[PDB]
Amino acid sequence: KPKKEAQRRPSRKAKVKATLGEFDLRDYRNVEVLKRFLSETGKILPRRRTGLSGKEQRILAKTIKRARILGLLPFTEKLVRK
Amino acid sequence: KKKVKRQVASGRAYIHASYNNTIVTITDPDGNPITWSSGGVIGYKGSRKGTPYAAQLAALDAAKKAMAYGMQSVDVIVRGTGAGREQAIRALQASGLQVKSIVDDTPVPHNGCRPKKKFRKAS
Amino acid sequence: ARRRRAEVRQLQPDLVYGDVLVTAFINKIMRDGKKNLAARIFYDACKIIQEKTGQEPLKVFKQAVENVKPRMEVRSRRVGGANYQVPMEVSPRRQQSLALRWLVQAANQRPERRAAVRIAHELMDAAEGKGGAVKKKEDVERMAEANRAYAHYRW
RNA sequence: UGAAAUGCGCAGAUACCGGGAGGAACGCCGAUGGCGAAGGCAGCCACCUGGUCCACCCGUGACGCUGAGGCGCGAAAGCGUGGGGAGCAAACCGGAUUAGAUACCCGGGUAGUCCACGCCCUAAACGAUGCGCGCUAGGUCUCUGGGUCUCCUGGGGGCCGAAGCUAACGCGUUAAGCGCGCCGCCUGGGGAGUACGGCCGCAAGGCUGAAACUCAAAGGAAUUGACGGGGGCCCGCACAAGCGGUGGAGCAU
Ligand SMILES: [Mg+2]
Ligand SMILES: [Mg+2]
Ligand SMILES: [Mg+2]
Ligand SMILES: [Mg+2]
Ligand SMILES: [Mg+2]
Ligand SMILES: [Mg+2]
Ligand SMILES: [Mg+2]
Ligand SMILES: [Mg+2]
Ligand SMILES: [Mg+2]
Ligand SMILES: [Mg+2]
Ligand SMILES: [Mg+2]
Ligand SMILES: [Mg+2]
Ligand SMILES: [Mg+2]
Ligand SMILES: [Mg+2]
Ligand SMILES: [Mg+2]
Ligand SMILES: [Mg+2]
Ligand SMILES: [Mg+2]
Ligand SMILES: [Mg+2]
Ligand SMILES: [Mg+2]
Repeated sequence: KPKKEAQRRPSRKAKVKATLGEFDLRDYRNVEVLKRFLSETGKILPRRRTGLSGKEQRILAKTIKRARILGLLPFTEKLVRK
Repeated sequence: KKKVKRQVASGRAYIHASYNNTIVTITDPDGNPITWSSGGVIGYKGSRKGTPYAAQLAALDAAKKAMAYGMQSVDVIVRGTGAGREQAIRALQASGLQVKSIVDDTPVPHNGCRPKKKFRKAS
Repeated sequence: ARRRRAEVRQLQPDLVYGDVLVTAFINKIMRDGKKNLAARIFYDACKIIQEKTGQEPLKVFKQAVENVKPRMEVRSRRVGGANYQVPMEVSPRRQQSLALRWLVQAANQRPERRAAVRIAHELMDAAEGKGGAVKKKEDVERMAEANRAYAHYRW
């Protein structure tokens, strides 16, 4: 946008590093890793970001939730600046 | 003591903005409040309380009256969705109050409580 | 004037001073298009200023205007709901406009029974931060040292 | 709030901090997605349970498709008994707008929305398109299993399109194409989904459902145009900026 549309995303391809490397998706403890799959707030990021497929996120999510109940990961965190 | 001129030097600056009025607040580093002003506190009675001035102006009185207890630097805390955001802030950034941090904490129900008819659609 | 933005016509410099603003002012005093009459009036009024004042006539004029020129206005708009004031900076093309216009008005507003007198003096009154002329620049730039609520425009 | 007012606040409200009770829904993921016969169904967890797709070709051996009547399921609302009742909100109470407002706006508020069992059964219950099966170009995106795996083969969801179809819009291997089986249903509008009879319901009502009479139409899609308190673009002293004037008086016409 404005004359950019800012929606030009050439199917990524070779996605940098695919966001990390080799980390389960049903780890109801492995925070260290999960902490990255969340916006400034415990707001699970969309597909647009991260770098996951169908069944995957269905899991990542199903997990992050299982994590919050363990008090490991956050539901909603405050915003700095702006 | 009498009315006691208490020194605080630092505290909070909660700001509530919405389609109706803008309430700024000053508090101690432990939540406890010191002094709050608003749009109402200064003339402005009707929709003039949601007037962006309702931000700064109040967000000056919060300051002035808040510098009287020392406070030189404050940690801002925005809330609500409407107008007056940042203004109340900038207002403090010229008020004489150094601004430590600016944070947002607007409370959005993870879907609970049926909103009033007045609220329902969006797109 | 939809597009093209009309182009500011430029007058011919003065004959006794050769400096735009002079004519421009001259012009504002004029009525029914009479130059000469209106001309004498300014030149007359320019004379009366070398006496009642030692300062050259031009400097009294030019320095009486800049004290008039407004630097802010209030172009109303419809933020919806009501008719807001909305104040803005004065394009330097306009300041002059109002400025001189103002003078000539306030002038005629005064008591004296003349043309020059009315003019010379209020000029002079203007070169000291005084006069019904300057009075208006004040009542103006005041309705604009604050504005009035455009928060829906967030930015 | 368009402005407001009712309303709540010095028995100190709002705004901020801490703690406690309660009900309801359940953010972001989440989608152009998924599953289900439909209604419908999303915090997480476990358990009990349905359906379904694929790979293997292993077992039965036509055992199949449809389905009048029957029976069961069936949003919301409503009904009965009992509980619960945070927010919301018919009726109703006030506030305001209006020429008048038993309305749009505003502040409260009961049934209700909630759960249990029982009842109701309707719906733009719509894909407005019965079920099953065989046949007829592709391309593109997407969910899910197999795969010698960014390519081919199966199931499901969208898009665009061959032939063909269609009154047109459109549909087009998720056919509204080509065919076969079976089932429901239509046979001009209004009167009527009304009247009567019957069945059903605690009731509200529901299903079945006419005619007299009356009108030459009711109607579907698309074309041109006009119109919109629809939209984008765009001109004209049309507005604005500005100068003079008219509306006042005497007179003239
Ligand atoms: Mg206060
Ligand atoms: Mg208005
Ligand atoms: Mg199972
Ligand atoms: Mg059957
Ligand atoms: Mg119900
Ligand atoms: Mg009940
Ligand atoms: Mg109550
Ligand atoms: Mg039909
Ligand atoms: Mg294989
Ligand atoms: Mg398919
Ligand atoms: Mg097509
Ligand atoms: Mg064709
Ligand atoms: Mg009926
Ligand atoms: Mg009967
Ligand atoms: Mg019809
Ligand atoms: Mg039609
Ligand atoms: Mg012209
Ligand atoms: Mg005009
Ligand atoms: Mg007249």
